[PDB]
Amino acid sequence: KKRMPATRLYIKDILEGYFVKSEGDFEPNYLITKYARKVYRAKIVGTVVREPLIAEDETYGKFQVDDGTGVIWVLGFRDDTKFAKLVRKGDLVQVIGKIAEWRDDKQILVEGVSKVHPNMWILHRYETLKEKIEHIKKAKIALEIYNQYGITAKSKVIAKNKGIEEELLEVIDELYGIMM
Amino acid sequence: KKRMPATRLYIKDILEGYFVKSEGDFEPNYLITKYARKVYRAKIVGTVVREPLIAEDETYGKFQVDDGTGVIWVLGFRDDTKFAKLVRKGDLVQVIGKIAEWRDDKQILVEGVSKVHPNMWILHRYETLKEKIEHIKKAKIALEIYNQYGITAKSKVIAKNKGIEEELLEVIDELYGIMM
Amino acid sequence: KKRMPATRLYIKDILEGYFVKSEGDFEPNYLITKYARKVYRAKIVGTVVREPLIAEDETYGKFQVDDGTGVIWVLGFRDDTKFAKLVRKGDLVQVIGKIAEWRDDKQILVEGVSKVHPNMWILHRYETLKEKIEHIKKAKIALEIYNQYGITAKSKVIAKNKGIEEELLEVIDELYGIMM
Amino acid sequence: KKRMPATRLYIKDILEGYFVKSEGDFEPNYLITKYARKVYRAKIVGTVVREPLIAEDETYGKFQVDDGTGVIWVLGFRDDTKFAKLVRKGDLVQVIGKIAEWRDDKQILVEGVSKVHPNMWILHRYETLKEKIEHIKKAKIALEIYNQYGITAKSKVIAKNKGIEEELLEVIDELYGIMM
Amino acid sequence: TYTRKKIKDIEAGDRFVEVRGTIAKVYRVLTYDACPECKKKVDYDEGLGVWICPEHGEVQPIKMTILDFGLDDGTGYIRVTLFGDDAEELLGVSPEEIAEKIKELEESGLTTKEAARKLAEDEFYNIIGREIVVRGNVIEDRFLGLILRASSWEDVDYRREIERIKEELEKLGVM
Amino acid sequence: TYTRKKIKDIEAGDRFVEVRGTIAKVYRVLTYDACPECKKKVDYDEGLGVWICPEHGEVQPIKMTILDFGLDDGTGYIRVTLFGDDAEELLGVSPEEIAEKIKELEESGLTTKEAARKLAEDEFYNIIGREIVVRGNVIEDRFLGLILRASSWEDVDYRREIERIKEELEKLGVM
Amino acid sequence: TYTRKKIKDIEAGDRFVEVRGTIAKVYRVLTYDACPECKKKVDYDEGLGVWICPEHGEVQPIKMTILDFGLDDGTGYIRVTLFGDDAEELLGVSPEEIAEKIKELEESGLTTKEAARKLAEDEFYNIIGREIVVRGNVIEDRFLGLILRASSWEDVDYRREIERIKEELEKLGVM
Amino acid sequence: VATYTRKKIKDIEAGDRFVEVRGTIAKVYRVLTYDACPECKKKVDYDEGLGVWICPEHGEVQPIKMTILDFGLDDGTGYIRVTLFGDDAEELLGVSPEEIAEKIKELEESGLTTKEAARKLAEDEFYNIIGREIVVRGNVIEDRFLGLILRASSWEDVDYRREIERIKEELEKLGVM
Amino acid sequence: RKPAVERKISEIREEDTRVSLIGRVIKVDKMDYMFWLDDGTGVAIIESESDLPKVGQVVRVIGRIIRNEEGIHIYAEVIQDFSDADLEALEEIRELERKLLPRLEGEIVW
Amino acid sequence: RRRKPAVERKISEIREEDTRVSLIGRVIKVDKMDYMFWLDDGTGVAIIESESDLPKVGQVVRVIGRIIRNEEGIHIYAEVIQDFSDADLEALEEIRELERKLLPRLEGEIVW
Amino acid sequence: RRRKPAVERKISEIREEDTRVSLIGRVIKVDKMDYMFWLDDGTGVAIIESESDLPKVGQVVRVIGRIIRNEEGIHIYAEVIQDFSDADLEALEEIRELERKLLPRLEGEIVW
Amino acid sequence: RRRKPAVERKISEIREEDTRVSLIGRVIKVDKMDYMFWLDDGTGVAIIESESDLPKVGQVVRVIGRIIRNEEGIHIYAEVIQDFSDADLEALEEIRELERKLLPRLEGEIVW
Ligand SMILES: [Zn+2]
Ligand SMILES: [Zn+2]
Ligand SMILES: [Zn+2]
Ligand SMILES: [Zn+2]
Repeated sequence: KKRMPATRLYIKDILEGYFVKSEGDFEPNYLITKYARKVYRAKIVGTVVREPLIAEDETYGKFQVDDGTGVIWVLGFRDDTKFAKLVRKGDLVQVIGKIAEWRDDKQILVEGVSKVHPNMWILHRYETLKEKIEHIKKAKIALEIYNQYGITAKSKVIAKNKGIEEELLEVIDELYGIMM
Repeated sequence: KKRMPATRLYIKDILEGYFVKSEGDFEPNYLITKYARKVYRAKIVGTVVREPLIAEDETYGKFQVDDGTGVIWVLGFRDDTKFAKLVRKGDLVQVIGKIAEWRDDKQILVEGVSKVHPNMWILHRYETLKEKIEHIKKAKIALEIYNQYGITAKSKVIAKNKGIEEELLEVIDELYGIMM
Repeated sequence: KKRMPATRLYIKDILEGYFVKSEGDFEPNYLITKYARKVYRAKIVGTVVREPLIAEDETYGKFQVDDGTGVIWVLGFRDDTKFAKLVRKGDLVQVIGKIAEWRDDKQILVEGVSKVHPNMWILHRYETLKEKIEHIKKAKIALEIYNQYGITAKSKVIAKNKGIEEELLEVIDELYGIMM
Repeated sequence: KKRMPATRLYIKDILEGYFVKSEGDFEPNYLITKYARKVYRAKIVGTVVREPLIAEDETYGKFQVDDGTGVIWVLGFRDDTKFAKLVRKGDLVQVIGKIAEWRDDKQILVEGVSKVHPNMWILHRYETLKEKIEHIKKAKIALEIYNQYGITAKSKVIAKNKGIEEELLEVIDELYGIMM
Repeated sequence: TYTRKKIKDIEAGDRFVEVRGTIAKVYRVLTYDACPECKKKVDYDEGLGVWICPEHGEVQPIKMTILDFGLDDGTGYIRVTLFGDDAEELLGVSPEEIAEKIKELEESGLTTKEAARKLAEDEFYNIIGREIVVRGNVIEDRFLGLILRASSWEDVDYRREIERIKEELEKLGVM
Repeated sequence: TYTRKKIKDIEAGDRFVEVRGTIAKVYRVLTYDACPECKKKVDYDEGLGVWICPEHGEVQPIKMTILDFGLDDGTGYIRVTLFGDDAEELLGVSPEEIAEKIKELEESGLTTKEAARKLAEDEFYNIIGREIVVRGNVIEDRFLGLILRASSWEDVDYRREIERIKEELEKLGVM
Repeated sequence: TYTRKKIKDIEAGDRFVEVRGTIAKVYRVLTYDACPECKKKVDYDEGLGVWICPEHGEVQPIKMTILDFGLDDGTGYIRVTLFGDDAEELLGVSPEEIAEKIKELEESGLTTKEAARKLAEDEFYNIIGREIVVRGNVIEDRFLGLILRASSWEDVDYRREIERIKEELEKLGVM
Repeated sequence: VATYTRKKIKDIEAGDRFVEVRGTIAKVYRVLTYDACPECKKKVDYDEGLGVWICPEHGEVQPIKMTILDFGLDDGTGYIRVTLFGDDAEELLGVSPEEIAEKIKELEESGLTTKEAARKLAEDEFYNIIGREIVVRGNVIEDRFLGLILRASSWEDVDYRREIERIKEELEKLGVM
Repeated sequence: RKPAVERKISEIREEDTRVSLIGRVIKVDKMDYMFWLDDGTGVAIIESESDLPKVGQVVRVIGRIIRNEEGIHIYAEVIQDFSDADLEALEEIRELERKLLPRLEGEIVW
Repeated sequence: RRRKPAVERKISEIREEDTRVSLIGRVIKVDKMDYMFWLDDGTGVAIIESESDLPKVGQVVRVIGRIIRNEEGIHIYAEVIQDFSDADLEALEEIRELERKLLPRLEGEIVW
Repeated sequence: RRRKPAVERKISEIREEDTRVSLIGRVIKVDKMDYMFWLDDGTGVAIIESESDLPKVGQVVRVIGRIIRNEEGIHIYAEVIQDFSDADLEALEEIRELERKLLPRLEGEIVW
Repeated sequence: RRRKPAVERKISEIREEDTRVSLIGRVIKVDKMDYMFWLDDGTGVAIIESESDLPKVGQVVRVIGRIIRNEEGIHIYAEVIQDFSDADLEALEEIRELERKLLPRLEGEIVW
């Protein structure tokens, strides 16, 4: 039983990534952003802009979240509709959940929502910017290794001794194969 | 990239089975029936008894299935609602899908629906009975080995010699733990 | 022990009349509209456009009413603030109460507020137009009597035999003296 | 067009009086004290005890008045709030105004506030004591006559003959009507 | 059958009159005891300890509400009194509740009349501004003026009222 | 000279009357021109374009104040009119300031009486409740009732009133 | 001829294999040109501008269909590939319609594989859940594992399967 | 007194002591209650044959109910189980142990076992704490069946200026500011 | 809900509520929406809602019994064609399932 | 800055000077992802935007809302939505017509 | 509970049941270090706690305020101090005794 | 009709093409008869027109509002008002500056 950690993201990146849907049973769906970052779970902080819409028989519930770079729908089906009742218009929430696609528009399947203090919003901004910078630098370094040499055991050794994770090369390969 | 094959069941096996939902990301939810069978995907044959109720915005669509042992809910959310449109009340359908639990009542998340001929339904009953008999006798012959020693290397070797698949021992152990 | 009946008015007439403030104890405040009509109590039907504003210590309460011809504030002080809680935003209410002036802006001191059906709104329109026309005709007839003759004991007899109320000449003279 | 005069009272007489609110339009509210006195406008003299509390939007303004006998609220609503600004805590003021009731407690609706000197305050004490004594003796004279016949023509004539104002008979009649 | 008349022309002693109007004040609401057969006022005798209804012998008292309000229709103002279950329907509160509320107010040391007035003006103030049609007979009380003893009340039929106003305008000569 | 009189007993045509009381309402404050030496109204004659005082010939007018307010005593209510320097002493504002205030009020679109009432009820509201003694003559106006035209006023004296009410108390028979 | 085999025991390099199952997932629908004589892929030579078939010289190619889906029978999962007129018979749609639809999809800005997958998942989703018996050969693709290339498919024969399952029940030993 | 040390979830190993972790609550595993000594606040045993609770520090004592909370913490680089004891549990949840005991009793009266009642109570009533930022302190142990578990001594709410200072220092290390 | 159970018309049980029949049509009444079904052991008057079978078409019906004073008629809900069908296997499997279900469900424990 | 009353108008005659209007129509299409609905009363179709609430399809409503006039188009920003499902519309239009034909003349009569 | 009225007394007659005191008297000493001053009514001397205002020697003053009864002494928690430099104290005393004489009888008589 | 994000902007820097803006300021004047308030953040004053709710005077707020631009003038129609009274403003402006100077360069790096 392994659970993958959630990454703090800009809504623009969620709305501009490529959604990769798994075909096997023992693999989950994921999303590859514009700068070769695999994400399993998203975690965003933003303002609720509209009153939540709950079906008459409480089979589902949704609300919109805005943070400054995009506006995204947050959904909950069956028994997760309870989460859609914890918030109201004008709140400053933090939402953690998976990523799903419906009618060529990305959406978040909610796992948790909770109000925060404005200082938490400022932490979200600082920490997400730093987390973007670090990975941008690492991907820029690894892209040259991928292009000059390719996918070999010796290339893996080069990536090992250069301080770049092994999986990043495979992520770059998948991004190339999906963008071709 | 491996898909666990769907297994054929009676409705009653699903209704009073035990729903085990996984916690890791790389493991799917499953069901353990009364007589210690692990089921991933249900594959049932039966007649429809009521009109398909589909939301006007076609977010959700569900209908009832009956064959002679119970009444089960077949559901489809977001994109899958198209399947709920393929059926009309009164005919025999084969439904293949996953298993999920909502408000202490089992239900099937649809993956495919097809209209079919009654002789296929009788062949379905034949296949269900055959699959039930073989596994019930295998569980009977594995109960002695389980109650003899437990999960040990010697027990695994003797079970292999007797021709009993290994995973039955662990399935029995998990069912025994769930009982208490 | 006499109470003067309430008249059904357009908000424009309330906002464009002359407010006459009594000086004695045994006379109430009143308002003379542009066509020589004395009104003691107003009775209007219209839409609440904003959520009521109630002071933190429930000293007073107010809300705005719109009917298509003007927008007027409705107030309640001390224990009449209870009325300000019977309505919310968007309702179609009927308000009965006295007329008051504050900072050269007419306002209604509420005595009762109650919801109505849209057909009541249509009755309000029909009835207010019909009862405006009658008084317009009567004032137009009495104005000539006032202008040609004035206030004489024989002018009262002429107005009596012409079918015009006696007080109408007096209110016409008061209007002339106030707007001169 | 008649401004019938204000009367001079102790604070306890106002607090322990009987508030009679009128129902007709052409009649004002009034007070009937314990010893059968009809009061329309109070005129008190006393020192202010605490700071004048005034709303920031200057809709209402109220303060406390003390003279050694009780605590009375002096209020001003809408346009009258200017008076609440004329006073500072710790001085002796003469307050003239009407009496009204809010949450089973008597209060004075202000009509005029003026700073005063202690010697006119002892003059106030002199005048209120003298008027109280005079009305007490008149009421004592009228008690037996009321208990003799009631309100009849003969009783009215004899009261006129010996010099009792007629309205006292009605005042004690209403007092008896409301005590039961 | 009943006759529709404007409040301006209501005269004392007239019978079977119907009036359309708006509720402008709530005077009183209270309860008392009546016969369980004829729904008529019964007298409880202290020396006999029983209720006597002199067409009914001895009967068990039942609760009946009296509602006392005022009706206004642009041309006048008239007092109206409703009896029994009609007041229960208009207020929407069962008579036992009014009885227990007035009892609770009386336990505070307040007289019957004062408790009734406070109950009317502190709990049933939300019916002011309601548009209705009442039916009954008018009487002349020497202390109150004209009073309309309602037998039944109903809600307004708006289409008929629009028809009446249109007829009046046609008589006036615009339509 | 001047004789004391109770407000209840004031009748039309009475002369040389002084009362003591409290200001209960201010009606109006105005100014107008008058002869600078005899204090009488001067007419701006359109035939000559000059201010004439028809008892001393041509004069140059000066402004003076008129103030109408209300006095109360506990036994009745009367209207009182003060003239000229008395109003300036009572208020503390020189007549020219009232003059510019009136003309600014009129320039907004208000008549002379409207400006007078607005000025009285907006800026001179602070004299209400003060004790005063008024001395003058009672006149009757057909549409206004009794007006005690005051020749002069003074702050109320305290020792004289205390001794007067003391001798009234002795007449009562307490001491 | 053809030999019956269970999916549990399917191994690479096997030939003439018969399987029975139900459709569980549809992957791809595509069309491409082939020779009108041997129905084989033809190379569009850039230097010649024509479709050469290096077994019959220059020929005019015709469109033919390829389908990729998945079969399951309760013991395993196998990806299968269907060719030509068999796909047209199974789907019921003439190949030129599929060609027109796939060009329409790719005109919106999608590649060949994206258009094929979208067309499969958006229009031909109604064939899954239906039974089918396939005959073909097992191949190993380096990226996808086992693929059963079906030469032909024919509908399940109910009586033959019933007698097979009855004889397997006899092997079990119930009758 | 030993001081606590900040450490990323990524590189913590079994057997470490005095570890401080900042994160977001990502799942609520269990909430339970059980009896303990009213003096030393320790696990006491109720004996059926003796009918009493025995504290092997004070003898016989009257039991007091205290709650245990079991949840999961996530901070962008890993995921770890955390267990809270006693007072901190009802401080975080806001519900006294008596109510939790009563609710578990009502759930078990429906025929559910202890584990199922605890899980249903956690997932049906205390689901609103998911998504909350906290900073926990404790010792990390390795359970043979569950993996790493952080047993917490105390918890506190974050501190938005210190964290901004840390992020600024790390950005300075990267070389942008 | 109650699953549908299949029997013969001659073996209808008072305790049972929902019925499944396979039978032969002999007659139909349009005005009352009746029609007759024969399963080889008896004839049942069953009430189709709006559909109407044809003579020569073997019919399977899923319905509910209406045991009133008016007679024994089935509140039919589902009507289907079984004219291209075998049933000897149907009685075979029904008797097989009936014979081995009670011991099979009692076999094993926990 | 007194707020203007809702000038009641038909869709086809929304003049340029209007800043707030009050329409009556029946809903013909609702879009929940964008929170919009199309109002149709016979003489036109208006794309009414909503903030938080939407009506159902097929019911008659009365909408009080502002005007947003940019190059993107002209769409009514609904502020108050009321359910006028069972109101007599023919009587309403008759009284609107009669009021329009009478009131401008009535104000002219009488003088000072 | 409503606020209590004020009771006026002398220094030598400060009753234990009295709550708030109004006193008229003479300043003889003022200490600014502790914000204190001594007030003399003639029959005694009382220590008065001034909050922020301080009188002058030669100014006879009236103080309304609160009494504080502790083990250290008897001091008046003053609330308001006012100038009575000019005053008829004898008239005040005579009306006080006259009121104390007649008011208790006045209330008793006249039943209902 | 995609929903636009609230483009965070200073009062003095509001462009012509903006349709929705998010401001942070402190209130200096509130008018309850007309339901308006004045927002002042240091570089300008903006007349924010509320719909149903008003803030107090002197507290810091954050206002997300739709901009209405007619010949009458420019005024922000507040939609969401949040209380930012105890927020860290200096750190907020620092992070806004850092993001503004860094992010445009970041997107250019890497290719396909
Ligand atoms: Zn009876
Ligand atoms: Zn002269
Ligand atoms: Zn060829
Ligand atoms: Zn212990």
